[PDB]
Amino acid sequence: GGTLAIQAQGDLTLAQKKIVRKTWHQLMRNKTSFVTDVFIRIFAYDPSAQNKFPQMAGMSASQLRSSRQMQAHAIRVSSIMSEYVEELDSDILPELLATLARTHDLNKVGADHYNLFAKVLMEALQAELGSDFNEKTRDAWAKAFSVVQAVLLVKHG
Ligand code: HEM
Repeated sequence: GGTLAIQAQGDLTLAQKKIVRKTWHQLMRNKTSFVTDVFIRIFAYDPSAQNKFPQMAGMSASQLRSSRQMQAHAIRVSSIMSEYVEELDSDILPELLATLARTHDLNKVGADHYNLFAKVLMEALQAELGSDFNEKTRDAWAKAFSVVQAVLLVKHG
């Protein structure tokens, strides 16, 4: 696999950068439990995604929302996300995603879990922005999702 491996150079055009940080912060700011609520949706649409987290597999949304493991996974998504959104520096991505990638591959979380995540956050963004989710917003975000997508999973040993 791993065509072109790691390179990336100057990733997104500045206008895409301006709009992906602004919107991530709009959402983070205005919707307090945003990231957990994204996970609580993924599990509705894809019940096996619940199963990759063995212990909580089989719980209802209300006792899903108060799980030490759910909350801790969610703020960890939250911090990797805010770390990148700070500068959208394409190549501090390699060390950021490095352990994530290994533990995800160990619990068999892959490509259709990342895809799903992207769909559900895309949705959240649109519920937030309204009619002013005018397509630069969608493109910049997909491009961001591609930069990130490009260098994910396994070389786990
Ligand atoms: C952009 C999305 C995501 C990010 C950045 C992310 C990040 C992380 C992080 C920080 C870890 C732990 C790494 C460590 O211990 O050093 C982790 C673990 C885990 N995550 Fe994710 N996650 C994401 C998406 C998902 C999705 C969508 C699933 C499953 C449908 C998932 C399932 C798990 C599982 C099962 C663990 C368990 C603990 C472990 O073995 O480390 N994650 N994730």
